[PDB]
Amino acid sequence: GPLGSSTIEERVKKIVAEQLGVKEEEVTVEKSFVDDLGADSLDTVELVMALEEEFETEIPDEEAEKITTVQAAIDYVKAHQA
Repeated sequence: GPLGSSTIEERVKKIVAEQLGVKEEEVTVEKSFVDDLGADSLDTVELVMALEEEFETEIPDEEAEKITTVQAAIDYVKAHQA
């Protein structure tokens, strides 16, 4: 966002864009990491870790299995903040 302001949504979308090597603009909330954004097994392992670091949160491996979309990653991060 302007002058370094950024929402949880924008921060998830930037981390996903960086990790999966796609335009921030192709990272919409409806997107599947695997089916839409071409994440392989290693991409997903590293993406979990990049989200954990950005948001200073622990995503347990079995929660991480269910986070199949950009929307789920936003809702998980928002829930472990509020």
